Amino acid sequence: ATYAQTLQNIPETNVTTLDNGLRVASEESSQPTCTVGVWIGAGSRYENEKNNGAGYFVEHLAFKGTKKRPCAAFEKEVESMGAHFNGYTSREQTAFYIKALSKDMPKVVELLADVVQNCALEESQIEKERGVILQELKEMDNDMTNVTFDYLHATAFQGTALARTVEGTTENIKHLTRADLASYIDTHFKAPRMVLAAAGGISHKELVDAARQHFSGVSFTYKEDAVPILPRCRFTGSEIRARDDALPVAHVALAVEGPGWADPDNVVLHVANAIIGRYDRTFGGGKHLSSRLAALAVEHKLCHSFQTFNTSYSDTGLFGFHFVADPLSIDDMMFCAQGEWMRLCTSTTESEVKRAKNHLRSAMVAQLDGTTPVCETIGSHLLNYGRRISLEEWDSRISAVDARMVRDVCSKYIYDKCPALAAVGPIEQLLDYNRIRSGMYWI
Amino acid sequence: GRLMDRIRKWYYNAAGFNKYGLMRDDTLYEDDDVKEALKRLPKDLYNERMFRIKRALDLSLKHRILPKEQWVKYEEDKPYLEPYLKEVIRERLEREAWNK
Amino acid sequence: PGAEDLEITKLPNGLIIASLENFSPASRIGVFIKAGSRYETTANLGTAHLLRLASPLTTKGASSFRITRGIEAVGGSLSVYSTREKMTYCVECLRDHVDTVMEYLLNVTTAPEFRPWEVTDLQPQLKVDKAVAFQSPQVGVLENLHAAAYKTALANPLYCPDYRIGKITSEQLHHFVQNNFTSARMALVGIGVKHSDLKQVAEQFLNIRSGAGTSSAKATYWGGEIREQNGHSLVHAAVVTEGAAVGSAEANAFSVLQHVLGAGPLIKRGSSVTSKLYQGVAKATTQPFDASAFNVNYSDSGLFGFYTISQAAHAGEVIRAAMNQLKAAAQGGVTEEDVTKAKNQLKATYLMSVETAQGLLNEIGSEALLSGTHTAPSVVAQKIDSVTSADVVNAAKKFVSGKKSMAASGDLGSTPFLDEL
Amino acid sequence: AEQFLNIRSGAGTSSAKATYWGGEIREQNGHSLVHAAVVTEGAAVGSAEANAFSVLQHVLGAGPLIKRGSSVTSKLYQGVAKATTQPFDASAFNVNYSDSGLFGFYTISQAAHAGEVIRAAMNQLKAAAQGGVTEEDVTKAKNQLKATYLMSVETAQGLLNEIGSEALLSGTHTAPSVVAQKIDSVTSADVVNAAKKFVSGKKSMAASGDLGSTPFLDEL
Repeated sequence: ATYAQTLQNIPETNVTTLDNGLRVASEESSQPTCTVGVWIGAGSRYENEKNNGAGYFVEHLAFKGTKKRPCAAFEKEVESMGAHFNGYTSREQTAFYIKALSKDMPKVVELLADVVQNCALEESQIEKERGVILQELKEMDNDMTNVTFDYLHATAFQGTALARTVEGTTENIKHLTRADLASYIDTHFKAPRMVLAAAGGISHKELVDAARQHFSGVSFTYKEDAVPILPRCRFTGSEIRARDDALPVAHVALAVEGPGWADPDNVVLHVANAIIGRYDRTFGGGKHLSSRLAALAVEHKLCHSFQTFNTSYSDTGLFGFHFVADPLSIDDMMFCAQGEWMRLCTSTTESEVKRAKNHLRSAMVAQLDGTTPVCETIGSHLLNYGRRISLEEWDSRISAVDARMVRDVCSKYIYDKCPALAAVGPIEQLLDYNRIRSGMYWI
Repeated sequence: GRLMDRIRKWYYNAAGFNKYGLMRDDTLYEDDDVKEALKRLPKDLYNERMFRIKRALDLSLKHRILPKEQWVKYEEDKPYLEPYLKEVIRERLEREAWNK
Repeated sequence: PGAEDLEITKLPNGLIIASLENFSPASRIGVFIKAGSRYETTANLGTAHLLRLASPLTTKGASSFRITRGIEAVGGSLSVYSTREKMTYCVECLRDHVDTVMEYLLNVTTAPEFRPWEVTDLQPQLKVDKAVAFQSPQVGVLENLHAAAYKTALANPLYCPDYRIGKITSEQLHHFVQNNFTSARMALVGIGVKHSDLKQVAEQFLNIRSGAGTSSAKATYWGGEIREQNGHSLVHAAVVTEGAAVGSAEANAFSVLQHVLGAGPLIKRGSSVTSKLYQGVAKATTQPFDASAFNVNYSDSGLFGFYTISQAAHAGEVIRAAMNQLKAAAQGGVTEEDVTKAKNQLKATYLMSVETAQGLLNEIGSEALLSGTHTAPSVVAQKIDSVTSADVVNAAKKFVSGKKSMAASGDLGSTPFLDEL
Repeated sequence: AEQFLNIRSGAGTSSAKATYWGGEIREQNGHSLVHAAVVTEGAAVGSAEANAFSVLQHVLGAGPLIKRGSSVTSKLYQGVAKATTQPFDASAFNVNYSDSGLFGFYTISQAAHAGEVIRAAMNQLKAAAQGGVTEEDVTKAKNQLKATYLMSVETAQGLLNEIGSEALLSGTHTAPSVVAQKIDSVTSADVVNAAKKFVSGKKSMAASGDLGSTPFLDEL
C-alpha cells in the first residue's frame, strides 16, 4: 500500500461544542491506553505588569489539590490508577493533560475538570510554591539557550506583552497573592477558551458525555461567550547584548517578524527552514550533510550547534535561527548563516526543496507519534487554527511548494528587514547591528 | 599490443626519473586529489616516499644522480599511489555529478 | 484496514523476521543484534562503541557520502542504539521510500569496509561523543556501578575508556562484526511493512552465516564499591544486588517490587505517595533530594537496588533511610493492596511504551530476538498479576542478604561506605 | 627559633583518627606492565610491634643489594621466580604512621603472568607466616636492617631526617646503640606473628595496567 492512502485512513477527528463554550474533540484508535487534556488559551501573553507570573504560579498549584480532595488524596487517587498528570504554560497557551488507560476515560475527565475549575489554592501551599518557583529560576537562568530566546522575545517584541518571560518577574513571584492567583484562574480559565482533547481507544460520545457532566457552568450574558481579542504586538528591529566573557560559549539568535498562525505562508516558511535544517556536534552526518550551513559549519568548526525556528502566534511570530559557538567563530558562523538566509531568497533550487519537503513531511508525521502528541496537535489546532488539519491536508499543502514559492516568501519576510538580535556570552567577535542589517541583502 | 608495451618502457627510461631513485608516482604533481591520496597512504609507504624525495632533492642540489646499479627499473617500479588516487578521483566524480 | 496480524518467520540460518503492518504513514525498519561491550576483552575495549559511530562509514555498496545524502534525500533517519549486550540499527521514513532506505540499512550492518583512514579520521569523535553523555552524572555512576558489581562482560564500560581512544583498529572492528553480527544473532524487525517484502529482502540480500560466533564470558558477580570524589554539589548513589535474568518468572517480582518502592513520578512537581522509598526518605531528610527503585535485567544476570541524589551533607541519612525503608519492606510491611496498585502502574507503564513507533519496534524486537516468539499483551499482563505478596516480600529479602555493590560521585565527605549499612 | 619565631602554640586542629577500610581499586589502563600491592593494617610509629615487620620486611626481601642481582636472601623474590618464567619484580612493603601503618608486598610483572606472580606472592607469605622462618634468616635480616639504617645517616640529608623525625615526635634522641638493641630484641615469634597478623586481617589491594589476567582481592 502507498503513502497517499495510509494518509486518508487516519480516522477523521470528531468535534462538538457545548452551549457554554467548551469544545470537545478526539481521535479514536484501538490502543487500550490514551491521553486526555484541557487546552486553555491562556498564558503570560494575557498577563500584565502586576500579575506577570500567574499562569505559572497556577500551573504550579494545579497539582497540589482541589477543595473536594486535598493534596495527598488527589495524587494518591491518580497514582493508584497508573495515570500521568503533566502540564505546561507558554506565553499564550497553557495546558493540563493526563495519560491513562482507556478504561478510566471518564474518571479522568472528572479530575481534569476538577483542577481547571475547583483548584484548591491553600495558603500554606502557595507561600511554599513561592520559594520553589524562585528556585526554578536560579536554575532556569543557567540555560543559555533559553536565557537567549527570552531576551530575543524581550527586545523583538519589546515594550509589548509578548516580550515577557513566562515564569514572570522576581518581584511578582515574591508578592503575588491568593487573591491575584484566583483572578487569573477566574478571569482566564473559561470554557469557550478551553478545549477537551484526547486520543486513544475511546468512543467520541462516551467522552463528550463526561464533559456534559463536569464541565457544567452554563452562562447568562453574552460577555461569557466572547473571546477577548488581544492588543497587537509591535515588532522592532533591534538587539540586546548580554556579555560575560566568563562563559564557555556564546549564544546568538537572529529573527524577523513571523506571519501569525493563520497565514498559509507558514507552510512555505517551514519548507524553507527545512532546507537549512539544523546541526549539532554529535550528528553522524558530518561533512556530507545536505544543509549547506551544516556542511560549512563542520568543515570550519563554526559552531557547537545551530537551529532554525518558526515560532508562530495568534497575530504574529518570530522567524530565524540560533547557534552556539566559541568566542572566536561567532563571526564566521553568523556570516555563513545570514548568507544561507540570502541564498534562500535568491537561488533555492528544485532539488533543495524536493528534499526539504520530504523532510518536513515525515517531521510532521512524527508530531503524531503516540497519544499525548496527537492530542497536543488537536488541543493546539482547535485553539489556533480553529479546527483540525489532517495530515492529508498538511501533505497536500506541502506538495504545492516549489522553488519560486520559497524564493518569494523568504524574500517577502527576510530581505532587507530590520532584525531582532539577542546575543549572550563572551560575544565580542560578533559586533554590529549595522553590519548585520547590511547582511540582509544581496546574496 | 606489445608495441605500447615496448614504447612505454622506452619513454620510462627516457623521462629518467629513475636516475634519482624516484618511482613513477614520486614525481606526480600534487593537486588536490593527489594531496588527498597521499594522506590515505599507510604510515610506512609514506615515510618511504618521503625519504626518496628528500634524497632526490639532495641530489638535484649536488647536481649528481645515483650510480647505475641503484636506478629503478621499469618493471620493478611500484605504483604505490595509482590505486588510492583513482579512488579519490572516483569518489569526487560522484559528489560532483550528484550535485544536480 | 484497522486490524491485521503480527507475523514472524524464521529462516534456516536463524534470521528471525518480525513484521506488522499498522498502516501508519511511515515505516521503521531495524536490525537488532546480540552485540555490545560485553563481548569485549581487555585487549579490544570500546571497539563496540566506535562501531556505533562508525555507522556512516562507507560499505561495499555505498559511500560515506551517498549514504548520508541518499537518506536525507527522502527525509530519512539512521540511528544506532545499544546496551551492554544488544545493538540496534534502524532507519525510519515514509512508506514510499522504505525501498531505498533499506539498501543502506542493509549495506551498513552487512558490508562495512572500515577503511583505515575514514576510521582513524573518526576516532577523535569518541573523545567527544563521550564528553557529552558524561554531562549527566546520572551516567557516570552507572558506568562505575557495573564495574563495581562485576568481574567481566557486563563490567565492561559502554563508552570506550579514555586510554583506548585512538588505538582501536580496522581489523579490531572487523573481527567484532564477523564474530558477532551473524544471522543467528540478528533480527530484522519492522513496522508499517508487509511481511512479504521484509522477508524477501532479508533472504535475497543477506549473507554472513550463523553461529554464536564467539560466546560471551559468563557474568561473574563481584560486588564492590566505587566512590568518586569530585567536589560536585550533589551526591548520586546506587546500591544494588544480584537480580534476575531476562525471562525468569522471579524477575517479574522485582519489576513489581520496583513500583512498590516508587520508581519515578507520575505528577509533575509531585510528591508521589505511592512511593514507599520516596515518602520513606522525606520522613528523614529536610532539604531537596530524590530517590528511586533501580532495576535491570540481563540475559545471564541482572541488578537491583535504589538510586539516590541529594545534598552532600544529608547524602548519608538519605542513603541510610533508603535502606531502612527497604528492610521494613522486606519484612511483612507490604499491604496486599500496595501490590495490587503496583500491578496497574506496571501494566500501564508497559502499555504506554508501545505508543511511540520506536517504543513498539523495541518490544517486538527484544522478544523476536531472544526467543523468536511474541507473547500477546494479555499473556504478559497475566504473568504480571500472577505475582504473590510473597514473591515481593521475598524479592525485598533477596536484597538485604546478598552481597551489595555501591557507586557514588560528588562531595562524598559525609557520604557512607558500603560496610556501614 | 626563640627571638625570631612567632605563630602561637597548640595542637591547632587534631587529625581525624585513621579508620581502616580495606577495599580494592583496580585501574584498567592498557599499559604493558601490571603493578600491584596487597597490604593490611601494619604497626604504627615507635610501637614495638613494628620492628617486627621492619624485620619481616627484610625477611621477605625488600629490594636488591647487588646490581642486576638475584637476591637469594629474599624469600618473596626467590619465592616468585619458582613460579614465573618471564621478567618480573616483587618486594616487601612497609609503612609506619603515627596512628596506623600498612604492610604487604608490591609486585610488578607482565600482564599475562600478573596473576600467578601475585598468588605466588601470597603463598610465599603464608608458608612464611607458618614456622617456615629459620632462626638464622632472622639473624641475617637483623644486620641488613642494622646496616640499611646506618648507611642512611651518611648523606647530610639522610641524617637531618633521622634527627628531625625523632626530635619532633618525642623531643628525644635514641643513641645508635639503643636502636640496634631494640632491633635484635626481636624474637622468631614476633616475626612469625607479624607474618600471621597479615594472613588474617582485612586486606587492601591496588593495581594499574592491563589487569585482564590479574586477580581480585576475593580470589586469594
